[PDB]
Amino acid sequence: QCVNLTTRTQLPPAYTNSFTRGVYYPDKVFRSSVLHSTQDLFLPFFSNVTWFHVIKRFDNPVLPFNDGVYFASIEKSNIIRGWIFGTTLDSKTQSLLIVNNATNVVIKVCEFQFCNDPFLDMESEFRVYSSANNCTFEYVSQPFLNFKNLREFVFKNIDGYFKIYSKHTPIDLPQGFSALEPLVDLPIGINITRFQTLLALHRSGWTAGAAAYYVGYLQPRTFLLKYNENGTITDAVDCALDPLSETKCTLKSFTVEKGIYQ
Amino acid sequence: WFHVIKRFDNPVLPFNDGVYFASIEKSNIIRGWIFGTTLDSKTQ
Amino acid sequence: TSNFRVQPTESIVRFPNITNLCPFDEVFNATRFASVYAWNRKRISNCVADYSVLYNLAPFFTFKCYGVSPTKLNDLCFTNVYADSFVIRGDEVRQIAPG
Amino acid sequence: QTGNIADYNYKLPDDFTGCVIAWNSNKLDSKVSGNYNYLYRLFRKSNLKPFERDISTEIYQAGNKPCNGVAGFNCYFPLRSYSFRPTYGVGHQPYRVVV
Amino acid sequence: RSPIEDLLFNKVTKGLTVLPPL
Amino acid sequence: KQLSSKFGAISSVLNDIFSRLDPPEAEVQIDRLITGRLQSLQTYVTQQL
Amino acid sequence: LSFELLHAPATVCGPKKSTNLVKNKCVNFNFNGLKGTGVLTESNKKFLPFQQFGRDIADTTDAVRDPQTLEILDITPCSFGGVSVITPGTNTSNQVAVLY
Ligand SMILES: *[C@@H]1O[C@H](CO)[C@@H](O)[C@H](O)[C@H]1NC(C)=O
Ligand SMILES: *[C@@H]1O[C@H](CO)[C@@H](O)[C@H](O)[C@H]1NC(C)=O
Ligand SMILES: *[C@@H]1O[C@H](CO)[C@@H](O)[C@H](O)[C@H]1NC(C)=O
Ligand SMILES: *[C@@H]1O[C@H](CO)[C@@H](O)[C@H](O)[C@H]1NC(C)=O
Ligand SMILES: *[C@@H]1O[C@H](CO)[C@@H](O)[C@H](O)[C@H]1NC(C)=O
Ligand SMILES: *[C@@H]1O[C@H](CO)[C@@H](O)[C@H](O)[C@H]1NC(C)=O
Ligand SMILES: *[C@@H]1O[C@H](CO)[C@@H](O)[C@H](O)[C@H]1NC(C)=O
Ligand SMILES: *[C@@H]1O[C@H](CO)[C@@H](O)[C@H](O)[C@H]1NC(C)=O
Repeated sequence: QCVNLTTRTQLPPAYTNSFTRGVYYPDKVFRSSVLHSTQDLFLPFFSNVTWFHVIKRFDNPVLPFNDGVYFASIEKSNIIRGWIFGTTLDSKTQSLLIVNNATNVVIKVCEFQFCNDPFLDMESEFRVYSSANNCTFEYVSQPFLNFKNLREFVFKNIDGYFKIYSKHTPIDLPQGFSALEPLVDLPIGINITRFQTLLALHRSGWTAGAAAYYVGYLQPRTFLLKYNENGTITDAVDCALDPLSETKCTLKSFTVEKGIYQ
Repeated sequence: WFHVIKRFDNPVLPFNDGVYFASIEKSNIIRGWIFGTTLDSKTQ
Repeated sequence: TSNFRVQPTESIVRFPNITNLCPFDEVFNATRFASVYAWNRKRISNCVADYSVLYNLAPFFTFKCYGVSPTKLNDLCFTNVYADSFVIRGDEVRQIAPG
Repeated sequence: QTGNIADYNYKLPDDFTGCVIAWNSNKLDSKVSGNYNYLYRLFRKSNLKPFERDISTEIYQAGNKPCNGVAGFNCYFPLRSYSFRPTYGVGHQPYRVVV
Repeated sequence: RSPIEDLLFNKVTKGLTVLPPL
Repeated sequence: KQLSSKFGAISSVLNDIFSRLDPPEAEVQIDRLITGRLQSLQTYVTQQL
Repeated sequence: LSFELLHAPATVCGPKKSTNLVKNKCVNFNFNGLKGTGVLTESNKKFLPFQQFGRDIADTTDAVRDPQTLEILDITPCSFGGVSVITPGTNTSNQVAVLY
């Protein structure tokens, strides 16, 4: 059940920067007071990130599904609801659907029939898909959810395994660094090409509160990981940003002495 | 050590590994040995 | 001349905590089964089979398995299990056999 | 190797030296009603050592109930007959293997 | 130890093992 | 740190290779691993000398 | 009841995860594929819930958490090392002493 909406305004997307954001744990391997380097998908430091604003602003665009993705959102009053993953968003192929209402989170993958503008509506209406024919996997869990709260999500599809990593850090992108603990792993193994997002609508014609989210793409470039005495990530250094950090990667240390180095 | 004289020492011992048999034998008394898992017709 | 090292004795780590991912009582504890001709089909996938609950009934009949010995059903890892349940009179219980 | 015969019937050590020689015996060794003269074992208490022939006719016991030389509850016959027939495929075709 | 040697000592900070010197 | 090198093998761990790979080739893989470790040890001994 | 033999990716495996646990002894554990020998010792270091097994500077499993229990155990190797023998000349005497 989907209807056409003509209340959306046309505005170009905003662009901001990703100073010290987009670093998670490479694996479930515990480390203490050691300097380790790993090769995997990660968000480049000081890299471009796309910004969107939703207030009457409606931003539900279409974005690709590159090997690494980064999702950050400055979220208040839990306007966000979930995400949509798939290839063509129809019944011809399997699609991944994420919803999380006020009581629980439902992780479902199926050949759902998605319209051109998915939306969600306390909450008393559920109009996302239309049909579900070929699927046998369902998952439920405890719900994950002035500005006061922040959300950071990354999705990885390696060896048919879908990984969702979440971290909440209550306090433009704020300046600082924080860890990104993994949340849940699911062995879906599907083909995903274009992904969407879900936004809740408040009825009082619909009105939504002020919100904004960031979308980015990770890169397989080599990084540096520092593990403190508490096992959390404190600082990270790119090996291909500037020559000083390149030599930090080569010398495997966060400081360099006075001398000549190649 | 087993001594035979009126002593008749013919015990049955398990074969877990290889065994070493030494005999201070005179006039060819010892003739042979019997090896088997259970010493019956159910086994070889 | 050499080195000193003690050797391990046992190899035990944890226990099979793994819970059942799919119900199994619907194929043998049902109130009424389907007919012999319109026998229903049950699909078993992405789950784990707990075959240690095999002893439940005193009048339990022998296995008489064909092609798979019941000794080695545990270390096997299958990908699809088919359940076909229908009622047979007691005087043709040996009719289910090849040939 | 690991299998029904490679574990309980015939084992080959890693330092074994020789040849394996095989032929199709479906013309001679097969029978229209089935050749039951050749039999194979499927139930053993432990893995059989290489170059060892097992000739025990004892009933394999799985539970705590003594089999008393006959099959029954948790008791199965280790010996099983072959299905050598000339009208079937490769799986039922007997092969003369000389080691 | 004389304080010079003390300062010199203070200024210096799986099968494999380190044999203590004689 | 040179102990955790693949040295042309599937993994740097020995027991998973032993319990997963067919011994016939697993012997070749473990031989390559131990001879690479021997080469690294010989290089270390030469540098120490 | 009928099954399929190697016609699809495997889904229903049987339970092969040993019987019990061992404390204060160096025995060969198999933590879901990885094999190692060491003594399970309690750790005062706090462990994040997502972490499963630790890693030292030697890139080996020195810490681990239970796959079911929330408790965390450290892998410490038991007594090991070389042994040396001290002795005088064989022409003088034959008394020897052990040294670790
Ligand atoms: C980010 O990309 C936009 C266009 O995609 C570009 O205008 C902007 O200069 C870029 N910013 C940086 C820091 O690269
Ligand atoms: C949340 O969604 C689940 C979907 O399984 C539903 O069962 C539940 O009733 C919903 N709760 C509310 C408050 O809408
Ligand atoms: C998917 O569902 C449709 C139902 O409309 C069915 O016709 C089709 O065969 C199904 N495909 C698969 C691969 O299960
Ligand atoms: C995904 O698509 C690619 C190319 O179309 C194909 O090779 C691959 O098999 C697909 N994945 C699955 C799980 O079918
Ligand atoms: C590590 O955690 C302890 C709490 O146990 C805290 O006191 C200390 O400041 C932390 N260290 C860092 C570098 O955050
Ligand atoms: C099935 O029924 C029997 C007897 O009616 C009962 O003992 C048993 O607990 C039931 N459930 C299972 C899983 O066997
Ligand atoms: C040999 O016999 C002993 C007991 O006599 C038994 O424990 C063992 O399993 C047997 N060996 C084989 C290969 O069956
Ligand atoms: C089995 O695991 C669950 C959680 O995974 C745990 O609560 C339970 O105590 C475990 N069983 C035993 C006997 O400890």
